[PDB]
Amino acid sequence: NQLTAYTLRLGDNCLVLSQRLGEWCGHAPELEIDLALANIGLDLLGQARNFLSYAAELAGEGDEDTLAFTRDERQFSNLLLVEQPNGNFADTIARQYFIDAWHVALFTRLMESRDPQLAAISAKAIKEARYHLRFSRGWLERLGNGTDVSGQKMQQAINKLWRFTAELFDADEIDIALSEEGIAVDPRTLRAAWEAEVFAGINEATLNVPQEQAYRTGGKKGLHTEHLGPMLAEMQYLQRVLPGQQW
Amino acid sequence: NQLTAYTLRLGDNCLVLSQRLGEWCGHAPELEIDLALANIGLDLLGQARNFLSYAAELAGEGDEDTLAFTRDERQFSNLLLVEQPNGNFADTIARQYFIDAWHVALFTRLMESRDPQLAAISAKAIKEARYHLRFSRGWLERLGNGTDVSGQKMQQAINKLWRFTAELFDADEIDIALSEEGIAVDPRTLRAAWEAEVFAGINEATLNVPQEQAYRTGGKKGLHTEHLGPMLAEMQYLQRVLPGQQW
Amino acid sequence: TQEERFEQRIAQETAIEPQDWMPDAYRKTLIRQIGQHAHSEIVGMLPEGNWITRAPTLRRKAILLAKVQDEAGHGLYLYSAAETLGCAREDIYQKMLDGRMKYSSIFNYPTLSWADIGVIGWLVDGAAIVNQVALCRTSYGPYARAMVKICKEESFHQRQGFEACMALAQGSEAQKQMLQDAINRFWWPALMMFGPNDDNSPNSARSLTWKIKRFTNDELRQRFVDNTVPQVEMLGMTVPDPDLHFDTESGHYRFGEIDWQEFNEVINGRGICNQERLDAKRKAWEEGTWVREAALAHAQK
Amino acid sequence: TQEERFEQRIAQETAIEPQDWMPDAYRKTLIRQIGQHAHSEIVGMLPEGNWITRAPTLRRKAILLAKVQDEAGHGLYLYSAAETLGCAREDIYQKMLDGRMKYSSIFNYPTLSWADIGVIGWLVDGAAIVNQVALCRTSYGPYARAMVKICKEESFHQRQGFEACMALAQGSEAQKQMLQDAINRFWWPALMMFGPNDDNSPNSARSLTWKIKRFTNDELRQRFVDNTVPQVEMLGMTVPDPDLHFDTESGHYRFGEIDWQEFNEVINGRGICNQERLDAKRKAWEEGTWVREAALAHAQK
Ligand SMILES: CC(=O)SCCNC(=O)CCNC(=O)[C@H](O)C(C)(C)COP(=O)(O)OP(=O)(O)OC[C@H]1O[C@@H](n2cnc3c(N)ncnc32)[C@H](O)[C@@H]1OP(=O)(O)O
Ligand SMILES: CC(=O)SCCNC(=O)CCNC(=O)[C@H](O)C(C)(C)COP(=O)(O)OP(=O)(O)OC[C@H]1O[C@@H](n2cnc3c(N)ncnc32)[C@H](O)[C@@H]1OP(=O)(O)O
Repeated sequence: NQLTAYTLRLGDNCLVLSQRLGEWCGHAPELEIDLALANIGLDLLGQARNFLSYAAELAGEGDEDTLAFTRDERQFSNLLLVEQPNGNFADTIARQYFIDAWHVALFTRLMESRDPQLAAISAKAIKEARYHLRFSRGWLERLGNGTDVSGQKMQQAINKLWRFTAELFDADEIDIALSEEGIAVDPRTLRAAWEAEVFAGINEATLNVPQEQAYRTGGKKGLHTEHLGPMLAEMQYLQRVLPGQQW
Repeated sequence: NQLTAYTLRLGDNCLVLSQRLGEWCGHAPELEIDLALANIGLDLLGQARNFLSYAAELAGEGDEDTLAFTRDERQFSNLLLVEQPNGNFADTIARQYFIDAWHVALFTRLMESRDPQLAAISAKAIKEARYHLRFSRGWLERLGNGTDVSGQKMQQAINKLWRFTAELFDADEIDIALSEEGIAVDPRTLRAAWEAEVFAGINEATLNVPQEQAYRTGGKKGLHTEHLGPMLAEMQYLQRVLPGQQW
Repeated sequence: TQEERFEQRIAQETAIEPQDWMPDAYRKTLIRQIGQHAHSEIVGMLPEGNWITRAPTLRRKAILLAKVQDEAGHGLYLYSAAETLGCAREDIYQKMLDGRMKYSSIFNYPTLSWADIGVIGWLVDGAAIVNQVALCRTSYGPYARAMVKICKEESFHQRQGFEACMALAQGSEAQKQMLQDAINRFWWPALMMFGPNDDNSPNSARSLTWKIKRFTNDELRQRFVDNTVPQVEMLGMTVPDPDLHFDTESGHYRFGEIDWQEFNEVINGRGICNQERLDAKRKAWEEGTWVREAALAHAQK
Repeated sequence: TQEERFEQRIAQETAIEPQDWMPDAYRKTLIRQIGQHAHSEIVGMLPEGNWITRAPTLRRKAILLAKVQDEAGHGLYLYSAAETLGCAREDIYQKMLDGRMKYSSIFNYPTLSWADIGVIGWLVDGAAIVNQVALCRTSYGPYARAMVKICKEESFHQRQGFEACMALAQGSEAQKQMLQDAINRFWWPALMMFGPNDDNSPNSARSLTWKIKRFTNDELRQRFVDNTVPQVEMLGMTVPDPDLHFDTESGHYRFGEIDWQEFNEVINGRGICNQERLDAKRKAWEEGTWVREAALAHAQK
């Protein structure tokens, strides 16, 4: 159960973020970005399928689809950071950065997990994550150390997502007890590696690591922002109208 | 079934347009507009509720709720004009205005119907339509004759939406068969009332009537734009998730 | 005798009116209280607005639209009353956007299910009504009269909210769970609407003396709990409070300790929706600029 | 002999290459054809993108994301081939946005159900493949080689699209109706992908002579119908055509008359989604400005 809970958190992170990038398809600044974005989303969706497929297995019931489509917002355990609106291009970049940096740190260490499947999944995943971090860092420098306008939008994109970064290092009873068994990675130990990457990246962008203390948690226990309910309605619509079918 | 379908179209216009105004709640340029938009949306939902209940009655199964929540986009029959996105405040006003002028023209003629309940409902409805038209005609000129920035904006809103007006006067097999029994209003006849109100309204704001020949039709036979699907996905979610329940 | 006649009018309970004399601190504290009351009515539109497009039945949807229309209306009534004390509507509204004035702690919580809307309609309106009824005998007349007009209108919607909850209480197993969860996420935040303790209430001394406030924050909170608990048992639900029970000897429902540390974060802008609320109003204000400016330049021809 | 040696290559069929000599009209017509081929790949993302967030299963969703990633890729390959003839990518892309160049008529139709996506994947990709296979032996090398690379990639997704449709053909009653309706809204628009009649094809004379085009618009369309109809009967579906039947004596499927009046509206920008599509691309371009500009100013330090 605790292990299931955890798998789901990781899997829901990827799935939700996946959905967000789906919306950019066709709408990006240039084609290369469109293609870059489609691809990141497909990796993430891929990651989501493996975590959820495992979860479904620990549970002994359902599958990646039942978990993705027959749970409501009070059951989804994604990070609040992944559900935030795409906004303008700098908004999407900022979120992807904070996330890939986190994924890089996390999956680097999760390939060590004493649960083989988790380790197996993170081993595939870290390969992709490093490509994503290259991409999201790529644009952070480009927009902060770019034109006055762009540096400015980028500074603000970062300011407005910042309060959510608190949840990446929040550890709860499930993170602790599974981490003592060396199955999980204590989110608290991830702080160091994340800050080292991000703090550097922002300052190299000639921008400012925000002074304000972060405080937003809850996503992991089903208490989400007001943005998820509408995503789940768009994502699940068909499965809800026509449940129990093959596609 | 002809009459039934004719009813449904009128109710669909109201229901779908209603949803759009819902989205403006809490976000208006001022509180006075907020309340106005709520007040309009409420009238339209009332109108929707009336037309929907008559259709259900005509079909002799289901009710206002089954008709709104358990039909998919292919069966909806609202005009294309109402399903368009809110956009900025002009895009909302422009749409509202073309819609009100047409509702004032429609219900006038329609209270004269040889169907009791269509006439009975249009009688109640024409009372609100004129208040809507005062509101929308009001802002149309406030923005059209406002600043440089507002006038350009109001012009481009009028242009963006124009091509969908063709559908207001499009008379298919159902309009014709029922208008030859004085039950339905034939939409080609409404053209002169509409044009006389709308050309003058636009001219009087020192904007120009668009010069493109309006050409988009299809809503009525269930061929919608790409906007309706996610609207309904949002509107019906809860009902899809938990069907056949008293709320 | 300026200060002295005032003291008596209050004391005899004759309603103070706009162009009377009143202490400078009495005026300032009433602009503060009435302003924030209006701010509450405006912000309160957002959590409720969030479910308009998603409401389960056309009927429930129509009621919710009605409710939100009546909230805007009550905001405007309260700004009118505010302005009779010399302030400007636009001046204090700008203070709300800046965070220099507050609005009810309660709207910094999100609506995560339809049950949420019912529970807000039942408990949150219920808590606001308990407080507004006790304000009907407030010393200031424009305030106390607004309070009457409002309680009259708002309690119609409160019964609607309760009926929506009743439907869930009596519906499918899935509907019952939805309500229980909404109650669970809203019960404690509802109690905090009444404000801090009697030991930690800086305004309470003066407010009671000037009969601006008729009952203490704890007294009103206790009244709310006493009215509401049997309503909860009626629905066959529970309240998320292990310590709640009825105390014969005092004839009150004794209830658990409030998490004041949460209360303090929420009022100081670090709650859940806090920022997404001000952002929403700030955005509606800034994007709305060109529209207000257009309306102005048109009224000039 | 400049013109004379060219005539022979083309004839014995030696592929033409970027820095060869070629008639000025042969160059201009190939930029036109290949450019519009790339435009199609880019616009075609929009109807398919429309259903990404809504796709019924994580598997089907992943496939659709794959497909749209591969379309962008094929656009870029086609622009490269385009640029080998002297044009600029950005120059012709701007012409697309202005409507001075075309893209496939087919993407001016909307995706109104999930079945639409399968049917696009099966019939619309199928119709593009029939056309692209015949282009594998086109006279120009960069084009013909691009056509090989593409057919290789695109037909994996075509079989995926068909399998999606197979899932509906074999599912619930509701699923079968969904597919039948997608077929019904897409069959005729699919046939128009091949272009106008042989009697109304201004480009056809020259294209065939220079072996740019290997088969007539009607010939390819006939091939498509012949391949596809048994696939339809296999699914236990029908085609929205009363006149369709198999003609023994000619060994082809004889089929109905195309609504050329619709075809002419669609290509002239007055179809269902024409405006919504160019708007969408125009918006992506304008709003993206500050981002391209920032990328430029950064590559300068
Ligand atoms: C749901 C709706 O439609 S509105 C909901 C109910 N709204 C209201 O009651 C608003 C009108 N205000 C009041 O009735 C009173 O201010 C009370 C009873 C809420 C609080 O008592 P007070 O005497 O004003 O303040 P008190 O000394 O108890 O507390 C100290 C501070 O915390 C504030 N506070 C107390 N409760 C809350 C709350 N729930 N949310 C935000 N701020 C609060 C007080 O306003 C005061 O701040 P301030 O001086 O910056 O304005
Ligand atoms: C789904 C996908 O990924 S791409 C879909 C398929 N796309 C393509 O094949 C694009 C590449 N183009 C071609 O193969 C060819 O141009 C054909 C076969 C489509 C048309 O034949 P042509 O010799 O170019 O033109 P033709 O003389 O037959 O017709 C006259 C006009 O109608 C245009 N036309 C014909 N069919 C279409 C169509 N389906 N959509 C838009 N325009 C069309 C022609 O391009 C030409 O316009 P132009 O001279 O302004 O460019």
